[PDB]
Amino acid sequence: GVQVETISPGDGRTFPKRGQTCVVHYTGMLEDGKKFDSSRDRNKPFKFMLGKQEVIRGWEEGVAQMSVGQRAKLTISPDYAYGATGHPGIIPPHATLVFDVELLKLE
Amino acid sequence: TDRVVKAVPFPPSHRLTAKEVFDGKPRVDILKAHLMKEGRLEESVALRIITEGASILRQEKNLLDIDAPVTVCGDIHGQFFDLMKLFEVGGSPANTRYLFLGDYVDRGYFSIECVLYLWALKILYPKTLFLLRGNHECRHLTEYFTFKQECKIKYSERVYDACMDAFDCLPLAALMNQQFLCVHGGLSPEINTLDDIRKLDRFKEPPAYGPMCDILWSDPLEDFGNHFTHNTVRGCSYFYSYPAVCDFLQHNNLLSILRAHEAQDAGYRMYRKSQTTGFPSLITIFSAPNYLDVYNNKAAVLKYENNVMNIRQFNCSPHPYWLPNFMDVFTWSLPFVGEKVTEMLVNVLN
Amino acid sequence: WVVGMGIVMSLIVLAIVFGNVLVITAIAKFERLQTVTNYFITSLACADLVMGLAVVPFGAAHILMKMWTFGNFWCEFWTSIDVLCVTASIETLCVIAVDRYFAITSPFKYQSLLTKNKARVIILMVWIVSGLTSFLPIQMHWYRATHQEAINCYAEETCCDFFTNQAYAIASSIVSFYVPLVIMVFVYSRVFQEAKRQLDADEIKRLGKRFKKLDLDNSGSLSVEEFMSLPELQQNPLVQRVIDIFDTDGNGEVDFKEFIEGVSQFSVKGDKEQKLRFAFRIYDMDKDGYISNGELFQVLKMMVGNNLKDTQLQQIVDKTIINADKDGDGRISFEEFCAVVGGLDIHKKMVVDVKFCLKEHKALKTLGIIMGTFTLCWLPFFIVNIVHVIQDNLIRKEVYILLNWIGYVNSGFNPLIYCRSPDFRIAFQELL
Ligand SMILES: C=CC[C@@H]1/C=C(\C)C[C@H](C)C[C@H](OC)[C@H]2O[C@@](O)(C(=O)C(=O)N3CCCC[C@H]3C(=O)O[C@H](/C(C)=C/[C@@H]3CC[C@@H](O)[C@H](OC)C3)[C@H](C)[C@@H](O)CC1=O)[C@H](C)C[C@@H]2OC
Ligand SMILES: CC(C)NC[C@H](O)COc1cccc2[nH]c3ccccc3c12
Repeated sequence: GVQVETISPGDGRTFPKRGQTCVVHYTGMLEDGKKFDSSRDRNKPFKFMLGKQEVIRGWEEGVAQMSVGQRAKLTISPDYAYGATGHPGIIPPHATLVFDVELLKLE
Repeated sequence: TDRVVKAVPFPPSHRLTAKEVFDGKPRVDILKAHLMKEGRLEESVALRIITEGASILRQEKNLLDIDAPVTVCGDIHGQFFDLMKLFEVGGSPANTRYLFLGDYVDRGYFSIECVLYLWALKILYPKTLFLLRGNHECRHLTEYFTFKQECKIKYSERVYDACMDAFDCLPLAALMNQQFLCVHGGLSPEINTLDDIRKLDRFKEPPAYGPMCDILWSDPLEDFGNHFTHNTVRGCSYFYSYPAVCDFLQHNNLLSILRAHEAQDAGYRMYRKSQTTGFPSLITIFSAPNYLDVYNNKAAVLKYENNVMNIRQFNCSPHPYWLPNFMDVFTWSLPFVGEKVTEMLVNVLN
Repeated sequence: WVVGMGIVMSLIVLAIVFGNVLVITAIAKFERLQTVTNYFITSLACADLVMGLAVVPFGAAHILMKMWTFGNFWCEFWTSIDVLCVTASIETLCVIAVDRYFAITSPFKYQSLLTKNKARVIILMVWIVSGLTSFLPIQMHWYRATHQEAINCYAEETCCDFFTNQAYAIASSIVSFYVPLVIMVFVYSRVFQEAKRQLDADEIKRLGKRFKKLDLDNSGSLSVEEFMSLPELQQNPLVQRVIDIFDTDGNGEVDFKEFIEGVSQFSVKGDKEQKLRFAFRIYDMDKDGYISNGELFQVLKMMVGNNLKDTQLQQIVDKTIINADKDGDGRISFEEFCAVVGGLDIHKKMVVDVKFCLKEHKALKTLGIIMGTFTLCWLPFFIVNIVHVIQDNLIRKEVYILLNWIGYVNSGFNPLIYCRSPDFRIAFQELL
């Protein structure tokens, strides 16, 4: 499952599309708050395009529920997370993910 | 080829086999200029430096005695280059004395380098620099955080064990000028007078609760203006109120207490002014600019000279890049190699 | 004249020694070639080098000087060494043939039951059998003849003309070059009559239909544009690289000879080593066997795009390479790669449904050429020897010696054939 809990809303006149590319600054975490990665450690935003399966499905079906210029929280369940195997290095097996993504730009 | 972009300096690939870093009193300037280029040291040399630091720190009293003209600095949390900028800002250790308070290891990718440099300069300078124990020098927290992986990737786990057995002996009270008391965390209701922090056993891992587990984990009230009330932020120690600190200062003749937990945008904070004397009773100092690369906080460093308290601000400095959890790019990119190759081939075949 | 003949002999022996030394060195330390067949090949190579060093200069001197004044007991040593070299070059080829026959019927069984220990055991066993059959018959003097010239040459220290007894000649010919020859021919014929059936398993036919459907120009080749004709594949970052591993001979396109050989690398029947080697070969931008800083930087730069600063990517690459250098060269080999990666369980992620394994059909052609050339060159000597031993006694006193030198050139030919294999080329270029 994916849950979106808005902290700061943005303008609702624009929404991301499937063919659009979103540029965001994100600070991922885990279930217990142990931060694992961020997009502010490096001074460069992270870009990804919907439709194709390069991000986990949780991101794909959660960011679509957001709006432009809205900073929110996500709690990605293990179902839509890296699965039973888990990404080697960071994410352990059966690990609920917590994210703090903030959309910045479209295309 | 050999190097696609040549602007980035190449990290030196040779470790130092105690030939140059020791003259025994060690050499500081070459150690600084070697570790500032992401160099490295041999395992035996690092173990020797840490062991000598532990040996020279074990003889230290629980409550240090420090004279008047001093410089006080907050926690670091592994930022090596910010530490070097701090040394540059505060002057050479030869002409001034320091009082380091906070933790040195967790939440940073240059922790082993920072602890090595600090303890080497401690070996060279034994009376003009005093280190204090923090809240992040335990087995539990460091195993939880990214210090164990630092030691494993850079050195062997024996370095980790030696560094922990060396943290085991740090002092924790550090009285200053018999007028100011400097503890890393805060007061505890269990501790009544200064003698209580003059006799307790400090050579052990902190327990679940007690005097030493509360001195490093306590925290002043965060919403003043709304004694032993429990902590929700940490969950392991208590608060203390303005009447509590007032009673402690009245029982034992002092003026103020200093601490280095609360990361602050301003870098320094003076809590409620003492109406009896006019000077603030609790001081919070943070000396790690750009904490976690997201806080964007200007650090602060205090100086006490000629019976004058003053605060100097502190800026940031660039540092190199590391991958989270120290992945090597093969482990970083291989799951995105296999998936893409298999996707293309399944697409072509069917 | 004598100068020309001496020059020819010197060039022949020098070329034999140089080629065989190169072949032996290529499998000595650069041990990417770690196949039991390669151990049999290096046994054959050291055997023919021994033959060269022992007999070729001595035979050349005997021919040129018109007299062999080295000694008398050295005559028996020389003849026995020659016999040993020929017999040990036969039976090793027969062993290779039977090995390759059992390595096609049951690939997993062959790779499980047979290891280096059995390889060395059977190599030593065949060498001992050949040594017995070469030493013992000569030393018991069964080659004695009733001819007066033979008796005179036996009690003489200069002639050393190999005179053969009829029974001994027949026995030697039937136990050294007639039984193992028919056995190797029969076994390799069976291999080519069951290794041409596995390519008719109704699966490779389906992949052939797919290959015909995919190709547009109907020229029998697959280019980069034709792989990029698929609309759902134009956005794969590392698509060019997989084509470059497929494209083995560098012609610029993929053909059905290498299409199905490379796709079979991603099969359930395959092992960890093949898929891990493919993962390695993704990085090599020159196929030379080493990953430099530029290669490992550009491979990651085509993937990460512009999500990291150039300086940051270069720095993490530098740290990775320094943490990977176990010798100080500045590049990562496949052993250093397997020290770094392995345990991530990547062999379980590169999986395809295909059920055909063709990882042993790669060395049949060179081995077949070796067997065919060797038999073709060394047969005339034995057939003319058989003609001579019969009472026919045709006038062939000169060509009977020229066929021996033909056999020597044949024994030297092997590295020339082995140089054709692409994997042996880059190993040779390491020394050059
Ligand atoms: C060098 C090329 C490799 C390529 C590297 C980059 C593009 C650089 C880019 C900044 C990635 C970061 O590198 C610092 C880093 O981002 C994380 O920290 C992270 O916060 C994370 O979880 N993100 C990133 C933000 C989108 C969601 C999620 C993700 O889906 O990321 C994707 C992801 C991991 C795909 C998995 C792969 C494994 C499959 O099993 C799984 O299938 C379900 C899908 C991204 C798009 C991949 O392209 C990552 C790569 O491997 C990962 C914890 C690990 C990841 O580095 C690996
Ligand atoms: C004239 C001699 C010195 N030349 C021998 C040839 O090298 C190859 O001859 C043989 C190789 C292997 C087995 C053999 N058995 C024989 C029996 C009689 C003659 C030659 C051979 C022979």
